[PDB]
Amino acid sequence: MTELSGQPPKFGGSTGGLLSKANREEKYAITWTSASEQVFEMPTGGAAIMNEGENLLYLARKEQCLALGTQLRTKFKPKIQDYKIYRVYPSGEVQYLHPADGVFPEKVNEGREAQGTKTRRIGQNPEPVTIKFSGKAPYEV
Amino acid sequence: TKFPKFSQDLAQDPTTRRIWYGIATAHDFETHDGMTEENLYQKIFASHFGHIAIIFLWTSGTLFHVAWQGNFEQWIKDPLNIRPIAHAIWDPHFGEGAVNAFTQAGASNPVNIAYSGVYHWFYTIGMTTNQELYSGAVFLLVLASLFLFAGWLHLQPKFRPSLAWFKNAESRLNHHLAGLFGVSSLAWAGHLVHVAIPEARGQHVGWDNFLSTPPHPAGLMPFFTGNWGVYAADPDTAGHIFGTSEGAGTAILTFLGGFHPQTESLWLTDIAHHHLAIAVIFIIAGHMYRTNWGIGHSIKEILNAHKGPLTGAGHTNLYDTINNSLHFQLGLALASLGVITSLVAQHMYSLPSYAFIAQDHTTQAALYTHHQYIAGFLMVGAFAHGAIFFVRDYDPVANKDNVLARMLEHKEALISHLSWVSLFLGFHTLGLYVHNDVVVAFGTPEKQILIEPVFAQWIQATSGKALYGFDVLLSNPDSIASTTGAAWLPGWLDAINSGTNSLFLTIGPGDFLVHHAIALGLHTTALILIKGALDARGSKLMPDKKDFGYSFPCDGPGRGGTCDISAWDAFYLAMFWMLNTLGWLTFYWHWKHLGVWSGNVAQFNENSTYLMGWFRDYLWANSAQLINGYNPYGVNNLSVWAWMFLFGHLVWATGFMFLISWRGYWQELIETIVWAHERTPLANLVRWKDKPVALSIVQARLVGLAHFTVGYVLTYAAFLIASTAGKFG
Amino acid sequence: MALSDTQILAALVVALLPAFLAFRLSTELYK
Amino acid sequence: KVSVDNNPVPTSFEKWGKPGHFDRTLARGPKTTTWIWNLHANAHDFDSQTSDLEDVSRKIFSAHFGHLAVVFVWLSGMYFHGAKFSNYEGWLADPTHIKPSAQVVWPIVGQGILNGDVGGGFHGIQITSGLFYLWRASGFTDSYQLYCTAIGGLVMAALMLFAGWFHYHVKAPKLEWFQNVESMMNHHLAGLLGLGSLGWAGHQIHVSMPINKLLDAGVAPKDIPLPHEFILEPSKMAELYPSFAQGLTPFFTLNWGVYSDFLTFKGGLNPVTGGLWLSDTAHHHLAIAVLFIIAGHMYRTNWGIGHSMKEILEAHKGPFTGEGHKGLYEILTTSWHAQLAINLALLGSLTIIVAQHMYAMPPYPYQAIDYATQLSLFTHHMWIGGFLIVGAGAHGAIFMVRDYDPAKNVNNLLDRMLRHRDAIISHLNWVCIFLGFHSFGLYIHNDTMRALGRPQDMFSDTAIQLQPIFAQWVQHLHTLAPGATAPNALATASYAFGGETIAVAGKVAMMPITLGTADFMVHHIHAFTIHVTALILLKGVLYARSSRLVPDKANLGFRFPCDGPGRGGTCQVSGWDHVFLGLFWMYNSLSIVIFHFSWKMQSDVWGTVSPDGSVTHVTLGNFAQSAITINGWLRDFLWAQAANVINSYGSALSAYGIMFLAGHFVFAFSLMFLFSGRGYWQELIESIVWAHNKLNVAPAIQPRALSIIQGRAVGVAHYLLGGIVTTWAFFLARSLSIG
Amino acid sequence: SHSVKIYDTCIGCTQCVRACPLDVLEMVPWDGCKAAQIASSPRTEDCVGCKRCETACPTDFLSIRVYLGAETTRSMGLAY
Amino acid sequence: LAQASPTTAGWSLSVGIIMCLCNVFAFVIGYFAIQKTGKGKDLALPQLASKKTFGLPELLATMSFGHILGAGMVLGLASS
Amino acid sequence: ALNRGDKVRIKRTESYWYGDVGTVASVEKSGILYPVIVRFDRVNYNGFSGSASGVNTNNFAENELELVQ
Ligand SMILES: CC1=C(/C=C/C(C)=C\C=C\C(C)=C\C=C\C=C(C)\C=C\C=C(C)\C=C\C2=C(C)CCCC2(C)C)C(C)(C)CCC1
Ligand code: SF4
Repeated sequence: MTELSGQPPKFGGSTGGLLSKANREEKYAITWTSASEQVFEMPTGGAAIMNEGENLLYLARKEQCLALGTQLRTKFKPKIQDYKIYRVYPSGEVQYLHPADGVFPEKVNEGREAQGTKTRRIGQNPEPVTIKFSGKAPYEV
Repeated sequence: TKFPKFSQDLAQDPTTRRIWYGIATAHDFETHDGMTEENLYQKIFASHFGHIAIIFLWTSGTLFHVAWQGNFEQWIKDPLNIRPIAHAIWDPHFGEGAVNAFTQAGASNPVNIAYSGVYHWFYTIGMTTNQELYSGAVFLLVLASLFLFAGWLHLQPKFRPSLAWFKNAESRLNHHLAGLFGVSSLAWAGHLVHVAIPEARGQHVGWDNFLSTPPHPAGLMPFFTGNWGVYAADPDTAGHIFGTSEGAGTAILTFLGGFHPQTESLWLTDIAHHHLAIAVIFIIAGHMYRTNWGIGHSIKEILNAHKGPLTGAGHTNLYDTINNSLHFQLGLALASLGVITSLVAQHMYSLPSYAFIAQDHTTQAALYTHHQYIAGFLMVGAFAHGAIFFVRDYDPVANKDNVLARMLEHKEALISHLSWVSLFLGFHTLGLYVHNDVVVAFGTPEKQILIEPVFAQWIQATSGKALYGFDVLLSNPDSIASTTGAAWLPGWLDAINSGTNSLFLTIGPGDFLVHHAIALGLHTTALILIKGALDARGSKLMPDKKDFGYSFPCDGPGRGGTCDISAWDAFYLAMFWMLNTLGWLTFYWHWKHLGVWSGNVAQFNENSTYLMGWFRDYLWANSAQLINGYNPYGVNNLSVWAWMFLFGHLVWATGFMFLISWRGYWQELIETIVWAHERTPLANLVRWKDKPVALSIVQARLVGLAHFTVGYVLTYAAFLIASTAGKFG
Repeated sequence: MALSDTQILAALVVALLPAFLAFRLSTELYK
Repeated sequence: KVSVDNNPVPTSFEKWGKPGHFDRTLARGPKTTTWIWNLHANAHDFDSQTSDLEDVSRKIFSAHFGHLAVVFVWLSGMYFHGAKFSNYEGWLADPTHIKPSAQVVWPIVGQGILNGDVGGGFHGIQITSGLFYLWRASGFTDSYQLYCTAIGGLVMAALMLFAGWFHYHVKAPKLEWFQNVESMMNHHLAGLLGLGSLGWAGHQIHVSMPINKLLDAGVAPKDIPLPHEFILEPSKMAELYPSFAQGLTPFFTLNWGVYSDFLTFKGGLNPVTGGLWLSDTAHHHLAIAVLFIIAGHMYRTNWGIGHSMKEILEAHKGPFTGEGHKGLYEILTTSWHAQLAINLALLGSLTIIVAQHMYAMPPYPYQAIDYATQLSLFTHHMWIGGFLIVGAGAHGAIFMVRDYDPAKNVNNLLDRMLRHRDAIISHLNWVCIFLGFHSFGLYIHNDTMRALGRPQDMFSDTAIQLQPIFAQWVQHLHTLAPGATAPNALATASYAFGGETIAVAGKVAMMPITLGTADFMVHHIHAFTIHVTALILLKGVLYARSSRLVPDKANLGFRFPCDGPGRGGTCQVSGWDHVFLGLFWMYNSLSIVIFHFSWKMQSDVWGTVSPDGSVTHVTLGNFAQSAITINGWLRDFLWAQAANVINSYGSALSAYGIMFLAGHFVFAFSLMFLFSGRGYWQELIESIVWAHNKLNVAPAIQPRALSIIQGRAVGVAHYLLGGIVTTWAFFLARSLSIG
Repeated sequence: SHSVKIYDTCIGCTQCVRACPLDVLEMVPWDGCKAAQIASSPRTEDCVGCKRCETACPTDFLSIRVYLGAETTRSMGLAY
Repeated sequence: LAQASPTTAGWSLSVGIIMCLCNVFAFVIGYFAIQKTGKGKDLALPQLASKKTFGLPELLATMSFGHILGAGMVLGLASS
Repeated sequence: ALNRGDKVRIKRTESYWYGDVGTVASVEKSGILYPVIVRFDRVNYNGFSGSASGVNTNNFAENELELVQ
């Protein structure tokens, strides 16, 4: 949370990456620890070279960061499970995203509430004329 | 707030789809937030008054144009061999060749020949001068201003009507049957009695003499006491000449029938007597229900007491649905308007009621296909709004075991059997045509299949025709219905058996085949709209159609693929079928009347059985005078129609744009273009305030369909007007 | 027969007022 | 260095039962009707079924052998059709008077009307492929020889089938024989491209020269006997051309001057027959034979001398390029798809070259007599080229999806491509906008000006001229060239560049083609359409792996419809749909080029020539005034030339009109597939299923809808076929009745 | 935001959380199934509507449903 | 006509000063063109001073090149 | 309530498999929401675009099925 320790990967730079929204509204970042030096592909186009130790890389959307993360899971023979996702604001604040608890959402850990979990079947949705001329919708209620 | 203001859901994003959808949903008042019955009905009433204002101002504008820049009185001097004028042309880009090719009909400025056919209307009502047309224009203008002022007046807080006033159905029906349809027809009947009949016979009626001159030598008391035959004493004979008095009696009400022997028109006495009789019948019909007196009927009692043994619950509790669902009654109203406009179109060519309208073929053809396209549009919209009613306003608990519940139960068999009728009819129509095609391709027309439409000649003969010789029940004097002694028999029997009018044309096998093609288009389009409506609340692919709304893009690549699943997409595939069925109708009508007007009916009687003459005799040969609107030598008056023809062709392909290619590729392209705008020097000093993006799937589909429609109608209108004007100028 | 310039100006000055009161209607119907 | 294996997969009959055993999920059976389309879809995609290159490459080899077998069956059938059931001798006795024919029709349902009077005492249907001119140039004069060719081709097609069965089922080579691409290149430049050139050089020297040299004089075809008694008897060569009597001694002593009697550099055309000089083609084939035999000694295979591809690809690297072409050899000797894209692209462009050299320099005798064979041959070769080049784009895209490895291409050229793909698409969009506004805008302006009838500010010869000075300058240079810069060419390279009118018996063959402003605007239209097609296929290749709309789309595959209605909508993001629209753009561009070809050479170079020196075109020279606009394009080319199509009925050409109407029907039926989606008709099919369940005649295999990509495929197929068949009907119907 | 709702007919196959590439679903304990695990969506304001979730689950008219509502350029999927 | 007129082999000048020195130059090139010579199937066992020293395929390659280069010499030299 | 091997008919009306019969597979412990796992012979719509096969097994409860045998 303090600072993003690492190094930009050995790359020749790409013109298909960050845009003015990166310095204007928000932009993304991802860090990981590499067991050994090898080569990967960066989701905005091209192949980059990671280095052993901490690596720092910046992106602009969540799709790119999670595609890269799934690549570092399911491409390399020594599996990497040490990638964290960060978002930075131009005001200088940083925020952690995932995994917030520290374990993947594929499995189950305690200390968690369940929300958006309605206890009714498909046909037990309220029929729309009882919601007619109200601010809500049948899917919300 | 930021535009659009009426929904915070559309004011939360910087994308340009916000702008597109803010243009898109400005009339969907139900989707608006903070929305009740009171606000909705008040905006309804305001928008209705605004539309009536648009109607009357449009009529005032066209009337002012035909008054000022037209050639009305020089057409009064001779009404047959002079083309009318719509308005002059103000365009600085005209070279002198086009100026010489457009300044015609005795004018000094370049003008356009009017094909709207309002000249015959203003003649047959009797607007003999331009000053009177100016008075009419200013009168409808101040009437439109009156509706504007009333529309603003009713939206004050003190004059906003209550919910129950809009709810009171019985008073609305009694008023609209009596005080809208009856007394207006009485007024128009009086207008024909006291203005149109004397101006037709020649004697002048001004704005200071009508209170003095009587419309009949006898008074009102023969109408009162015992003898209405005084008004049916001296009709205008067959030797009558319009605008003068030789062979002209002074009867106002008679029903001799037939046509006008001079100009092939309906007698104005027939129209006046007819309007008066319809006025009587609607004034009687306007007193059905109880309003405030206790005498009459109630909608709820009649609609609930009609039960059934095997119907189910009959029609119970429907009144609560139709009165509390605007979409249902809107669909009924639009369906009634569509069928009545189809009847307008298909009755105006056969039994016209205007002087010299049977000669100017361009106006007749244009007006027929005008009202026919209007019919198609309005009543496919009726079907679409019925589908929207099923989406949004159906009540399962209020309509338990209702007739609509039975409809949703047997919708499967209904859709299946629309499909069966469509396939049977289409297979045999196409098979008959292609067998005729292959047979005449080898030079042996004796093996063609020419099915005589026996029922068509049967109804022709029982309606009065004696050419086919079936002589059943009307033309034979031996039947009991011939010696009825009615006053329409000689005029009608003259009208049917005279080979110079378009009424009850001679029918051949090509008419049988093309009528089967029309019935095919009908049944296909009906299948499309019915399965779009009846399956809008359930499908084994997606029974959650009521949850998502009415117009949604898809439901994803899962479950095998869900593209084009909404009822909006059913309308999307419906519109092409509507346009095609209208097209088949209009090609058949135009080719048949070209054959009749040319006098060479044999080419239609022989070449219509096989596609060759459709594609060659009509679609190829009649296009020759179209395209020569500008030869490399010079131009003529048909330049604008040909250039608009090519214009509509380009519109058709430029909508076939959106009708082929979908979103994601276009999104990648426009995103790369955004990157181009980003890194370039001397162009970062200005940045957009609204984010650019590709159109949505539903919006792209809509704009492709709209382009298809406008290009289609533009090309057909241009070809029809130009070819009909070229052949019979 | 002949037209007059005063007729065209009279039509224009009677047609001005539906435009003004329709502007007022569009102003009031924005809410 | 060969390495083979014995009996890798033995023959059986049981695998033909239970079809679909190649895949793992298609073998359960017909549980739904989509399984049939899945079976037909992946029946040739052998790459994704197995893993290693070994067995799949054996399958490819056997598949090539099957393809050579089937094309050999087709060629043997065509030779037998031309042999027994044709008019080859009756046509060969005369020249321009009698139209040739190579097909008869059974009179069954009135088809004898189609079997019209072709001329020369026969009733049938007219040929237009041009095989008669080929057989006259080769030296065919008897039906028994053609029957021998047919039976030999059929039996060696059976030989090819046996060879394929052997090479897959008995002896299959390893990988190690395949990557030896140096031996591939050396043998293909040496053996295939060289021995055929030498063989046809011998055929033209020995057979074509005396046959045509006596046939142009006026000798009847049944007077002279066969070429074998020529090759036995050298005195006929000696009495015809005295250079044969000197023997092969001047060849070996390099005194080739005496050989110029029959090995010439005449150039131009043949005024007797309208084709090219056969001596010129013999000299051509010998020269290209020498060139290819020299070219087949580039590469190192087993004896030290030559070159290696790895070294030469490492040897090139630039200051602006980086490390250079390292890595191309692995990805281009490992993935079949990259090489397929290369060969398909160059084959498509080569076919375009073939047609563009056929039309202006007719190589075969009597080709320029009838315009139907010329026009039809040109447009057919162009359509083949368009199909092949779009397929090359498709397979380059699928290579970038499937077989590309990001690890072995660090800082490579493909890395730079995927690095500035956004820039390449950007600047190609800008040139697309440029040629769109500045070429079609001229036509819109010209049509608007002609709509006002003011030609003083038009774009024409009689108005503001956009004169193609470069093409006219190169034409003038080609006219001046054979006198000054080509000393050993007495005539010109062609009269199509410019020169004097060359006529033939009765008709005209080729005149110089003047280039006005209309051709300038047309060439700009061409460059614009080619740029659009290049844009869409180039993006479909480059954006096929990753993009910042969806980054993980390569994990899905190559053939996927969409990624849901999210992100605003992701319909047609994959490269398959890029190809699906590229087919439409190919269709549009080639329709324009063949319309311009037909109208320009119907207006300027063809017609009837009078003996006094004047010519008379069929359209009387309207291209300089009616092709400048677009409404004139609609009337003077489409309406004017459709009359021969739509007035041929009851005559001998009713079939062309029937195909014309059927092609319009197929085009209209394609809109089925293009416009609507899937769920609408899957719902409709389900209602039909309920109806059939009511009768208890429900099918065991459950009926389902076509998939979205399947619907797009069938749609572009029907649209494209409808366009091709109606264009074919119009072209043959117009250009056959010209006479 | 693209609202996502999950109903009470979940088995617990955990393909539902496995397929979504935006890390919005999460798998929470429960007691009404054999797996004793129902899925949930605690971060709904960053799923874009890709609807791969609706393809993932093999139950008949699957427990999870996504709905397209008020959109934001955060959830519209742009790089600018 | 004016074609490039060739002559027969005079066998005194046309073969000696033209292509024999060209074969000599081909041997000179073969001294400084082939990076790797001696691994052919036959190694050309009878070595010599400077003529048959490296190997068979180098010898045939340089002799074929001498032939083609001398043919070019005698054709492009005689009568321009 | 139902045992293994029962040929049972379903009446949910919100499923594709309405008006169908088939064999129940297994019943798990009491207190669970949907105990009755049924096996059919047809297939529903499940799968990606152009998928080879969907699913044929789903679990329901007692209060919407009807035993026939
Ligand atoms: C979508 C929907 C819907 C629908 C609508 C519609 C569209 C309707 C219609 C309909 C129609 C469209 C109708 C029509 C009709 C007519 C008829 C049915 C008729 C008849 C018959 C008869 C009986 C006749 C008689 C006669 C004769 C015999 C001849 C002469 C004349 C007379 C009259 C005499 C609704 C909204 C409701 C609801 C929801 C869904
Ligand atoms: S909703 Fe379906 S896919 Fe998601 S966890 Fe539950 S059973 Fe699995």
